[PDB]
Amino acid sequence: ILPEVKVEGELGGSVTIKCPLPEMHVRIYLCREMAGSGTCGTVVSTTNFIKAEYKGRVTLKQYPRKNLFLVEVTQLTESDSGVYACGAGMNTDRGKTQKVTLNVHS
Amino acid sequence: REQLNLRESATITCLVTGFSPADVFVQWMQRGQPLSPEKYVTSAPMPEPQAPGRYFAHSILTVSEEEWNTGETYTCVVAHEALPNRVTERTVDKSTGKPTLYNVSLVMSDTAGTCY
Amino acid sequence: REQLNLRESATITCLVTGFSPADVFVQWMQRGQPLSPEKYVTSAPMPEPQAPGRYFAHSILTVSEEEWNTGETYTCVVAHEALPNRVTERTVDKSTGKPTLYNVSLVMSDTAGTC
Amino acid sequence: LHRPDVYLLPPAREQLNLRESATITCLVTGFSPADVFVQWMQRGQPLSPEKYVTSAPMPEPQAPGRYFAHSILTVSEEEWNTGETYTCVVAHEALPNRVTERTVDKSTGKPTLYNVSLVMSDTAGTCY
Amino acid sequence: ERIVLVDNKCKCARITSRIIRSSEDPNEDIVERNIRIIVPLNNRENISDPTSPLRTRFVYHLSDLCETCYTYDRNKCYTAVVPLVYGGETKMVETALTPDACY
Ligand SMILES: *[C@@H]1O[C@H](CO)[C@@H](O[C@@H]2O[C@H](CO)[C@@H](O)[C@H](O)[C@H]2NC(C)=O)[C@H](O)[C@H]1NC(C)=O
Ligand SMILES: *[C@@H]1O[C@H](CO)[C@@H](O)[C@H](O)[C@H]1NC(C)=O
Ligand SMILES: *[C@@H]1O[C@H](CO)[C@@H](O)[C@H](O)[C@H]1NC(C)=O
Ligand SMILES: *[C@@H]1O[C@H](CO)[C@@H](O)[C@H](O)[C@H]1NC(C)=O
Repeated sequence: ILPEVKVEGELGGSVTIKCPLPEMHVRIYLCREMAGSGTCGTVVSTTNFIKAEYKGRVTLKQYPRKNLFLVEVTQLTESDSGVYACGAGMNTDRGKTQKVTLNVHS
Repeated sequence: REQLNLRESATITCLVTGFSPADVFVQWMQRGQPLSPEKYVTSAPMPEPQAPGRYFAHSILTVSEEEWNTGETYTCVVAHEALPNRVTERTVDKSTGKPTLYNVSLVMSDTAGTCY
Repeated sequence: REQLNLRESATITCLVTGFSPADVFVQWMQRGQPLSPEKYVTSAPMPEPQAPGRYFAHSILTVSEEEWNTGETYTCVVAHEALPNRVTERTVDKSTGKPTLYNVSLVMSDTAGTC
Repeated sequence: LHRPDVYLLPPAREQLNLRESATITCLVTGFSPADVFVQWMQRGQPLSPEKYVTSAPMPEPQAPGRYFAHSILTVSEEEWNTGETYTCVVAHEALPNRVTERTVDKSTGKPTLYNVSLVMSDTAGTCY
Repeated sequence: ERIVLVDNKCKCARITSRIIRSSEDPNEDIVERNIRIIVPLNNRENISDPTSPLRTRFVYHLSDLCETCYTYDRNKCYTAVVPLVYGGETKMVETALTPDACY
């Protein structure tokens, strides 16, 4: 198992998410896994991709020096809530490395 | 599946995708023996609407139905600068290409054993 | 179990413990009565570091695996002069433990699982 | 001249029904010529010699040149809720590493609830 | 809580164990043992040669786990050699059978 870091928002406007950056892997995603089936749907990932809904409010900045990657999301709405994950490899499910939760008190 | 219903000839494809820049090189061999360049056709790199500055290409090989139904194995080797080994390959046959049977022989023993 | 799976003669021990005064005559029999009792070896009584007035013993019986894994029980007997009938005996075998039920949970769904 | 084979056994199931104590037995066999002694350490700390009682080397029932010995130790019944694993050890000249630490714990032993959960998929080509 | 006895990656077997507390008593503390194998289904017989027939039989001697192999590992590269006839020059080249894990 791997950590279950949790973050909150304290009313909308901005939010910041951090996950560990593995080595020797080129793909990095933050799929939301908020589906009844459970199959995680990649939201924002490298190798060129993005979410039909999440556009212009999502960006990724990988930092090998700190062994971390940073994703910045502007504003906030009702849809982009729940939980989120992080990982690598070429299999969104079975390749996760964290389970973060997103909530807003607004 | 519908093509095999006709029991005439079978066509195997190989879709390379999302390589920048262009000029990928593709070849086909059957059970470890390379085939003639005239038995298959290769496309040319074309732009990718979904991905800016990305290219893709196709390749098809045609063989008789009997050959496909004799467990013969075919592979699609490709060569590109990005490839770490500069060469990679994928392989399929009758049993692996969307099969109609999953024959399995799961067998375990000494489940108790001595485990430490 | 590490002794059984290594293809070595299984050894069964009878831990006679707590008899006072120091006099005991352990015996090993199969199918009803003992056969060549020298087959096994036993030890003399010895003290304990606890309680005033106690003695313990031991016994080892060596049997091949093709017999231990297939039938018989090899009961042990203890002959102390304070027993209700002067004779007491215990017995073990392969199935002297617990049923140990299984809970097989085979899954053939390629969509969900694998975790 | 053969490797001294060694084994360890846990307390009896019916022994854990009077709530007084428990015994753990470490059996040492072989070691020709007979040169062994056992020291019962727990967590790397040797126990008092008054607890374990080694007796003597004894020839095996059929003894061309082989021998054997038995050594037990007494513990408290209420301490087995945590185990502590009560390690055993043997020493002999016919051993490449002259130590064969042997230890068991409540967890080690016979299982009473098997729970096999095998799964079948087509994306298991690589073990993540 | 659960300790791990086997973590084989070639057979994806994860043998573990746990003891569950009884109903407020130190007796009948039943022990457990969990086994989880994940069959590949789409892998070949000779995992490093993409010509051998498909893998039908799966034999699991649990004693050995606690050499023919079944699955790949997320931390290793598999390679092979193939003939290329570019310019009528048969030539052997190392091919990354499992790419993205050879970087
Ligand atoms: C599985 O495939 C491997 C690779 O072809 C076989 O081992 C190779 O054998 C050739 C000669 O036949 C050598 O040139 C290679 O060096 C070998 N590979 C390695 C990694 O040493 C192997 O024998 C095959 N197994 C079976 C059962 O056929
Ligand atoms: C299916 O498996 C059985 C053995 O379980 C074997 O006899 C049979 O040949 C297999 N089917 C095919 C098509 O190979
Ligand atoms: C049997 O397995 C199920 C899960 O498949 C579990 O809920 C149940 O506790 C198991 N039975 C026992 C007696 O442990
Ligand atoms: C048996 O295994 C399944 C799958 O891991 C698990 O859900 C269940 O709780 C287990 N049962 C017991 C009693 O541990």
